[PDB]
Amino acid sequence: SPVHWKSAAEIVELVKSKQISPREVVESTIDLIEQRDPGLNAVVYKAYDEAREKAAALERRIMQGEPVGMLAGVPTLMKDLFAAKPGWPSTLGGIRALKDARGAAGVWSTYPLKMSGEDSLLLGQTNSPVYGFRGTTDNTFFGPTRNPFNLDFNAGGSSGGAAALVADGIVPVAGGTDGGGAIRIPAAWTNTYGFQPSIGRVPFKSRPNAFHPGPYLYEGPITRTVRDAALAMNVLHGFDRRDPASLRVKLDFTSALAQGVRGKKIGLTLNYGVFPVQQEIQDLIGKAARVFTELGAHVEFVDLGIPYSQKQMSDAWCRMIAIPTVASMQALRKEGIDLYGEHRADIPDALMKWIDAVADISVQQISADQLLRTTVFDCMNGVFDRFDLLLAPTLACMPVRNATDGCTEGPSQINGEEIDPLIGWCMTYLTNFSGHPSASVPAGLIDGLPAGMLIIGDRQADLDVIAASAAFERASPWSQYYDIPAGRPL
Ligand SMILES: CC(=O)Nc1ccc(O)cc1
Repeated sequence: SPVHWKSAAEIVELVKSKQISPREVVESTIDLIEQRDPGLNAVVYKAYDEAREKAAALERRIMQGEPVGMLAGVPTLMKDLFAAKPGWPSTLGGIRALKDARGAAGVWSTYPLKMSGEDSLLLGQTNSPVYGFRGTTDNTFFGPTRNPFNLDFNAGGSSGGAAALVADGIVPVAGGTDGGGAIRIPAAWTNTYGFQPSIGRVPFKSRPNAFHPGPYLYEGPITRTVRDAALAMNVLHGFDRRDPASLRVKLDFTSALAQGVRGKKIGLTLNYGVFPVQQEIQDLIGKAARVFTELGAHVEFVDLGIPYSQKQMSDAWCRMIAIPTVASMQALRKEGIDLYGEHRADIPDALMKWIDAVADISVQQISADQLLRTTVFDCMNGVFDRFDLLLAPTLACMPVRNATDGCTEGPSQINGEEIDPLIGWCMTYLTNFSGHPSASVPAGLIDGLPAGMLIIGDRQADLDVIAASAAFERASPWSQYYDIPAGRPL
């Protein structure tokens, strides 16, 4: 294959130097998807002819010396969760009742708009759980997205299809969305790099309600290299007056790749003082943290002092996400797609529990959750009063086995403590409360399966996160572990 395992940086140079046509990039990527995706079950929509059309036009511009974009010829896919691209489907993570829906003219999600704007080629959409409402990827319409490191296990979620394609070498970058960790969760379970930007760094369009009570929502890349993530972030970030959090700031993310971390003060936590975390993960992260000490950074353990239990916090997150989920379900029912009645089977019971719970949620309850959120925000800020960076495990547990009922979920206990199987073990959701940028960096393998370390920066310190990530990547590479999916039976 001319493109299998090639980086985005490599493909851009192959295309711009005219070593390979955009046409061949598309046909070769299609070959890989048809050959390798049957096992992964990561792709839920194929836009092959559209990509072929775009490649023909890109090829003409290249041969004629007309202007081309920063990501010219890079193949990618977007996530099927609140997906908006004209003419494309949007099933909200495998809701069968929505299978015939198609995007209206002029309405775009950020990832497909901006990536295609710089001449990346969109080949289709990737699998997500229903309404993104769990840290695994499975649903009863498309099924589970499986882990390239072991297909008996789940890829993670909700951006599981995105991470699976990237970890299997099929595309160098894929788009994720993140409301409780969905860029970072599947990255951790698949040995890939998931970058969740500062709130307001990448435009997020929430309509009809831009002022909803949900957590911070992000769009961001999943890649195999930090450089590819920096390139994608150069495209994705930027001012958009229609996002009420948007930052009117221009950055060069590639400028941070060679910065290093010498002299940086780094805080370390193994469980944020409140989560049950599998011991093997704690040990791996303790080792990973010491990589920064060899690089000239000063690392020490920190206590965030979070006064809430992890169950209180996951319950609050579920209610926060459920309110806009309910708004969507009510809107759909008004347009003739009734997920409460006729198509109730399309909604997982675990989700409907929260849908029912917030149907007439009181202002007192809304307020209590906002107070919790504020407390977590301030606990995070307390760290960045004194430290440059915070390190933690991305997740409290290793990948789970796929179920056969379309409802793969996480564990309901870790170390004998009860934990919410949908999101409780996804410690990532703290930054959806707080707004800080963070990235999941591959920390190694435990019994042949990947585990991630989360690097968190100060508010708007995206470049610090990139700098630390690239430094770690150099000193503690993870690319060798791709030998496992590269050699898997097809
Ligand atoms: C795990 C997670 O982030 N889920 C999720 C992602 C996007 C969204 O809009 C709602 C929920």
